[PDB]
Amino acid sequence: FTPVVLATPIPEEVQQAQTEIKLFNKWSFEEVEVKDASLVDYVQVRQPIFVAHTAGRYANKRFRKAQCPIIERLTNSLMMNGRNNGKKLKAVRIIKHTLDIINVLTDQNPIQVVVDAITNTGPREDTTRVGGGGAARRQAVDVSPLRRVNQAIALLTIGAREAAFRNIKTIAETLAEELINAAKGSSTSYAIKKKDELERVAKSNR
Amino acid sequence: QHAVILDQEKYDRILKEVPTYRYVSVSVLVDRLKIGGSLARIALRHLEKEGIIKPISKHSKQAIYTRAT
Amino acid sequence: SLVVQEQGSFQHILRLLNTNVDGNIKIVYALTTIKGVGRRYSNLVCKKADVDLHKRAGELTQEELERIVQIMQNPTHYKIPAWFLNRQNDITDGKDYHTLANNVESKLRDDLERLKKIRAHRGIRHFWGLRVRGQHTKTTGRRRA
Amino acid sequence: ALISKKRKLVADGVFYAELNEFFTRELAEEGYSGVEVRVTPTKTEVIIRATRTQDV
Amino acid sequence: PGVSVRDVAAQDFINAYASFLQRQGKLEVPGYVDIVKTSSGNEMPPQDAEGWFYKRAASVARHIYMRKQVGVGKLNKLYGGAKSRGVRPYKHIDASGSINRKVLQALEKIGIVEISPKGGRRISENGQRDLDRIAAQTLEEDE
Amino acid sequence: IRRAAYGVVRYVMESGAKGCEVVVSGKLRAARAKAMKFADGFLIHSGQPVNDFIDT
Amino acid sequence: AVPSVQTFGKKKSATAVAHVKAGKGLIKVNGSPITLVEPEILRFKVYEPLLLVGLDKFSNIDIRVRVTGGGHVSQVYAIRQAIAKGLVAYHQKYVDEQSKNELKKAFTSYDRTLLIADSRRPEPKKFGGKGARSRFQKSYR
Amino acid sequence: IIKIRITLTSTKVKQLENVSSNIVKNAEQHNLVKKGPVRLPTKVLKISTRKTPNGEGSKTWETYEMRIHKRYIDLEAPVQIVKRITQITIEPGVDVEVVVA
Amino acid sequence: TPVTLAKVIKVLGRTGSRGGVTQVRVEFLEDTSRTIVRNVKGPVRENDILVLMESEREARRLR
Amino acid sequence: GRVRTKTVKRASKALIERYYPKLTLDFQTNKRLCDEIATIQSKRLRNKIAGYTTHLMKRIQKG
RNA sequence: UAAUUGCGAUAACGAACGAGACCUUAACCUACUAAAUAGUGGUGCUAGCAUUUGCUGGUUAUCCACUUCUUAGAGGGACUAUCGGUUUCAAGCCGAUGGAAGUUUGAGGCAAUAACAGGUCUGUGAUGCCCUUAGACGUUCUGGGCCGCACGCGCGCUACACUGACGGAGCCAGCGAGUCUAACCUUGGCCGAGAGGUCUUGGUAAUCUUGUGAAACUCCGUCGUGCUGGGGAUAGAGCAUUGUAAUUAUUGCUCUUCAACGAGGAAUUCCUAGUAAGCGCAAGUCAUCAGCUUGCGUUGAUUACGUCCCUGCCCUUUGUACACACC
Repeated sequence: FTPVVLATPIPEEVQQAQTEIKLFNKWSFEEVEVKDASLVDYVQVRQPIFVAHTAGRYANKRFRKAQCPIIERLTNSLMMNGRNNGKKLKAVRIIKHTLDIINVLTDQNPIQVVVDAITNTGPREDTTRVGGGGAARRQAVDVSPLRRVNQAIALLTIGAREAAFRNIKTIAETLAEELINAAKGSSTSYAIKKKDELERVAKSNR
Repeated sequence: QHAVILDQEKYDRILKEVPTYRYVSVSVLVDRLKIGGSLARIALRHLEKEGIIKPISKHSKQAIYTRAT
Repeated sequence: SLVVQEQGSFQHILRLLNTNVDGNIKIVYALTTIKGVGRRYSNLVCKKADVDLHKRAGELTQEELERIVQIMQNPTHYKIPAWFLNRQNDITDGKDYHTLANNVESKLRDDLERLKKIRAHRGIRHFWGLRVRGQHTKTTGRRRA
Repeated sequence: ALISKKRKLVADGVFYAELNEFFTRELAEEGYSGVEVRVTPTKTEVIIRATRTQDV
Repeated sequence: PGVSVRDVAAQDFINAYASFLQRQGKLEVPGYVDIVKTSSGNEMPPQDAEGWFYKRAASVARHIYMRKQVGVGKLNKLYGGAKSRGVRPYKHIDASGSINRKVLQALEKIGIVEISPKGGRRISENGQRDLDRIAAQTLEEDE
Repeated sequence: IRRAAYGVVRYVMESGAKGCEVVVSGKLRAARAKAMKFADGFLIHSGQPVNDFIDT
Repeated sequence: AVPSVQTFGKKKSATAVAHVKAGKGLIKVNGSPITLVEPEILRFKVYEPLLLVGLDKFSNIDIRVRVTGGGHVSQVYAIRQAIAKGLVAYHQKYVDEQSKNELKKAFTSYDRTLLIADSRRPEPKKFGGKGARSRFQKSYR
Repeated sequence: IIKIRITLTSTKVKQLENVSSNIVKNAEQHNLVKKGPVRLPTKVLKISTRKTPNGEGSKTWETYEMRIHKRYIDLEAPVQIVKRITQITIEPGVDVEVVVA
Repeated sequence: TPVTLAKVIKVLGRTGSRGGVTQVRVEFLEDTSRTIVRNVKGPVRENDILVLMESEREARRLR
Repeated sequence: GRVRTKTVKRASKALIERYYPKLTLDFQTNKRLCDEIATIQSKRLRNKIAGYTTHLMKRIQKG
């Protein structure tokens, strides 16, 4: 490549590794594949970024929320349970750790692990309390793709927090185990469990 | 319900069973073997020092050790 | 690292100052099971005994234990400054006294009965069993048990 | 004096307020309306505004 | 190439100068080092009770070499945090000014800083060449 | 009340303002206060025109 | 002699006053280099124009950027778009519209608004609430 | 010729810049180096108060900004010019001050 | 279960009692002659891809 | 919504009534022409009036 | 349509108010005016490294110029501009580009006719009528009281910890306020473990406090899931400041005491984007005392861009045995 030297001392791991191919800090958003063609153009993995801490403008129309690079929406739902509202630097730190741990536990592309988990884990029906008149009847309903990826992101992060809450096994570890056992149909990860529950109650109530 | 001091027996169990893993952190160490965390971090410093495992991502909140080979 | 694999120098829960102490935790928090010493006082007395705090309380045997208890109950002989103590001027004697395990609650009763035979307002509200600092009662501490 | 401009301008507003209620009670029989203040060094002025200055 | 302390990172250079004054062994530390909390915002003494004062001297050296001059109210309002002051909410908290003044006495008697015109105490020539040599050490240790 | 405020409104209207109203609140004839609102011409109530185009 | 430009970078309440002169490739922030900016994450987020466009774009220019206002996050955002639009105005004035449009289309095909300071400013606190929209709890009984 | 500084304050902007226009007119006339006059950021005295007597629910509040304008001009002139531009250039509503050193 | 793919033809309008279930006509992505009305939960744009657990429900307006 | 009011719409109506041999299909021409020809009290309302005049002439050229 | 906003249609035609418009404040401006009461560039003088020609700094003004940022007088700028679609082929909306911004650009000030037996006679030397007026229902003073405590309710703070606590270490704001016949804000120097006290400066304030070096934050670590180093009420002992006086701990500091609480039911509160939510500051209060409110920044989201199902609100129709008007 012949990386350039200059009056500034910047390392070749900064420049030559990441100039001319702008992957990520490592583990590219390039050569990536979505499994099912219902997450195509609802999950913007078409462009690589470096850090999911971009000052998002994306709720300010209806559907621009779909064009956040999905690491952003993962780390943006990572800031819940009240006392961790607005702690975005810690949230991106946790995402970096759990992707490194995904890299350790599986030599596959961690972003591929995450997006394939989203595909495997998004609930594809819903039950909805409809009144009509009387005593709270339920109805099955199909789900929007964007609502599906909404529900899936929420499920993965929720299972991560509630598992690692009183437990010494840290949040990156539990999130990565959720990602592995969500990528595979393990039925040992919470989000796969709840996908089974909602689709089961839809199958009952339809 | 964990341990808090060494015995040279669980020490050798670390010496054998940590290279069986390819992912090492204090919490997975004290979940598999029986340590109270702080001694696991002492063990992680020792297994970084005498190279038996591989730090890839050290952070004061969280260290990620892995298989050397 | 700092790993030590001794089996016999360590042992579990021991006893100091008429109180059993779990030795499976470190010293400056381990001594705080003694009702009368705290984190701050245990910190400073282990610093004045010069014991390394990277070890737990099961080891660090009897001679250093006498070092601990003597420096604990003789503060002016081991140059703890006076304000650090827990019963400072102590009306009946004038000399200072860092009170400890049983004597903290014994002298607590002694000062209570001291000013209650005096029949001051504080001892009156103690014997009446209500809140003593000049605070509101009419809403909190209900169902006080 | 040696008073900061905040306190001075608040004092001037207070001054106008107090004169206005004073003349409002005094010259109400006359047909009084208001006060203009001409703050000048060397003998400042107060412009009383009424309707019947022939009786003021 | 000519190195300043703005050329070197924070925590690295601080730890380096802390161990530097440990290796030099002259600081005129107080005799009560294990006692003072350094701030009422604290709840425990500095639990690295052997190099905290070397490290705080390194901190005030770095923080004076980046700035013009200081006295003590700067230092107290800086290093003091927010006290867990009870069931009442937190606030901002003054620190221990006495450890700060003893630090500044130490740095003058070494020849780090001097008391300065236009008030305050500014860094002197021996302190500046000192910090330059030590920042050079920290950036030359990189194999 | 009615004759007096009519005279007032008639005077200011012929004196050349574009709008005037006079509210007399309080106890008229009986022991229960009733307002009277005397207006001729047109008046604005809305924004900054009210401040720089109305005395009250 | 001595070509120069000073530009700016702002976000919510931060101001970095950028300055690009001709030089040798010495980049700095408050005298410190930009590789010491310590939110520890956004090192690459402030390298972002350089890692985007290349470092040979820094052939013979040196930078100084100064910060006041605006927290930690928004002040390193001030640093990054200061250095970005400063290099942009440099390629306006001292080289041509071709390379200026190359750089501007680089930043706007990577439109993270390095060419417009982002214009969302806070809202004032109001009564009824400890914030701008929200209210207290009301009791009703 | 004396290194003087006039400083002006008011709460009426039209009249304030009118006074400033008149002083800058005379300074342009008598050709002094004058340090072209300086806007200062306003002192905006807010008195936020309840909108009620007696105390009463729905607990509103109004605000009452006043704003205060301050300006200064920096001149060099002989004593005749000084007293001239001091005491022929006055106008109600604006406070003037002169400082000599 | 042979899951059904689908593709949006056109929305009709959010119905249901509380309003939060849209109705969309979709084509089965392999049979362009067969489009079908279908209740959807979240937000649905045009021309995107639906998944179905069955194809022969075609439920109605909800109140 | 961008529904203008009658204190814009009648003004622009009468303005194209009595100045048709001016006032082309360019907003900036129309705004400067409004600032010279009209009696306006405020920049923002003037911008509104000229925009609606521009829209009217734009409908005039088509019919 | 945010709208009795408009396009229109028509026994109505012209209008007035209301919305709007207007006014503040936030954003954008390489464009004029200028800024030792703000910056910047250069020059000296000088610290230090590298030495190579460079860099980091100081340097009240050593001294010269400029206004990018701060500022604010003057303005400009947006009109939904341009384009496609959509519609009686209008008012409008929807999407894309452009730009500082396209929900009325945001957010406010203002906001009508008619009403309430809504609050205030205790803000008022604003007032009526009843009442009292010298052992007073006037003052004034010394204590007490409003702070009492089986209990029911409203608002909030701290929390139930590892996304955590603790300890180093980095260290970043905006609104403000501040003393002439007073002790206001305090930099700084000393002493104190701390609270604070001293010696004295600066400042009537863009200067001095002040970049208020705020908190959260983030790095390097101690702790290991244990009501434990979480939580920190209770409670004792001492030490100070404010005040004529501090007990019915004023409040602050130092040690010790470690309670209930393991994310909390039926119910129910607030919010659509720099927003909620977390995070502290300044002010009103003040001799001290904020856990409150009034406003400021710091970090900054998930989710719907809908509906009339519930709480209600506007217009029309229909119905009434209601008019104090469904209580």
